[PDB]
Amino acid sequence: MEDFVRQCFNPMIVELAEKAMKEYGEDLKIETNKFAAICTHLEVCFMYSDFHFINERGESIIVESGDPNALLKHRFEIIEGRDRTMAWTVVNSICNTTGAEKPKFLPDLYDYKENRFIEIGVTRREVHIYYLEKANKIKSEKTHIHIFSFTGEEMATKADYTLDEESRARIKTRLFTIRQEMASRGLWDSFRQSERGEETIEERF
Amino acid sequence: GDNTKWNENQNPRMFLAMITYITRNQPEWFRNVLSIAPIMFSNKMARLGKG
Amino acid sequence: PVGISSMVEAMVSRARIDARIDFESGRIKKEEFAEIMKICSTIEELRRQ
Amino acid sequence: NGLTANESGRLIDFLKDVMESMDKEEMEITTHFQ
Amino acid sequence: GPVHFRNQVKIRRRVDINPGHADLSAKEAQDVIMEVVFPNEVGARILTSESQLTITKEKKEELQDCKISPLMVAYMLERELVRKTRFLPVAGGTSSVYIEVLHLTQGTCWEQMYTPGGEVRNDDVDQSL
Repeated sequence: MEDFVRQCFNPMIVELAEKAMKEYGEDLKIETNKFAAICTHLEVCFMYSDFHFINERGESIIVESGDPNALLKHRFEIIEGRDRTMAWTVVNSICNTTGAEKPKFLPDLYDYKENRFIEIGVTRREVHIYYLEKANKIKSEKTHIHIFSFTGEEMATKADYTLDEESRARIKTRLFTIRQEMASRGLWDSFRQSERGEETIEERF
Repeated sequence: GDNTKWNENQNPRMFLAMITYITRNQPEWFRNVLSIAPIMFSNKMARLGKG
Repeated sequence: PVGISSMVEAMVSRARIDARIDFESGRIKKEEFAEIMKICSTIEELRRQ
Repeated sequence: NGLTANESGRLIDFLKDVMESMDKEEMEITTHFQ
Repeated sequence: GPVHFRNQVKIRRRVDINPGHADLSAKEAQDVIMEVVFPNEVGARILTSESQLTITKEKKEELQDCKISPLMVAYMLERELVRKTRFLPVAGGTSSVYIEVLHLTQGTCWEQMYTPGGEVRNDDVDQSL
């Protein structure tokens, strides 16, 4: 599986994936499905964030590629793929600037129009059980939730969707491509089996 | 009282035995990490000195 | 300090966040924010090379 | 030498690297001269 | 007041050395110190307790522009807020203000009557009563 996940994803995402998995002392060889899960999470967050910039107002204007100008402002500061210390220092900076609320668990991004955090998730199991798991995990929450599925159906709170439908279609295309190359590789089910194992990692000395 | 040649007679193999007894019914990784030090002391070498 | 991020990566990212938050509400106006972001991009490029 | 788990800043990873250095067929040190 | 020459039954006992401790442990009070001095580098630690929250607001005002060193300001709040205990041979006393002068109030054969300057809390006084 390592060969495929090293080939398809660009080096920035696989780099951040070893970065994040190593942060906790997990071994890429004894735990291999986790590396692919992390790579998919990183890629989907980056895709959800990229191709979005802000104007003087809100209602993000979309571009094929960013234009060279003073509009350097980016719509989403990607908290994911960051060190824990810097992740919580960016979170604290945001909370001290906008006076927002401090979450109990690490969010994944922050949006300024609705002025709050967002927690993207990716799951093998279909939506309406992982969603309620994440919801009853993140208690007393304002962070919007936006979970995807490899099949192609998503869900969220307040039926709220924070961006265009073409970007969602792009995410869904990427996930279906991955899924129906897994079907060819036979890896898919291997990933499926270990979701429960994902919750926690056991020390191995 | 006092003990003559206290350190000379304190074998690291009995420290390994004591560590193995103390760490009974525990995750094997913890037993190994705590056992490693007596293992290194049992095979330890001493530099002779300046000359 | 604790973390796993390299010296230059942490320093440049922290400075980037500081420039962003200062531009949104602080002393930094567009000129200094742009200069800081450009210099940080130069640092990142020099790091990768 | 390639034992970089100790960059995790955890004592147990530094001990894993110390233990994994012994199963290497060649260490690489550096010595000063003048 | 008068020195009373008498046998001192100095009973070794754990006694609080610090006299301004806000009843917060070293780890417990390092997070209030950080929230006061270093508000962006606190991490995930949310200061639930109300006592810590009042301490933060009150202490922030005093140190608005201090230009000595933020490390020294942090060690300051460590001294004021961090609790500290030490086994010491104590006879009588047992108070925060009466243990800092234990070299002056207590000896081997002599007692020295003494009354610190600070306005004493009435809880200690009624306990003694």
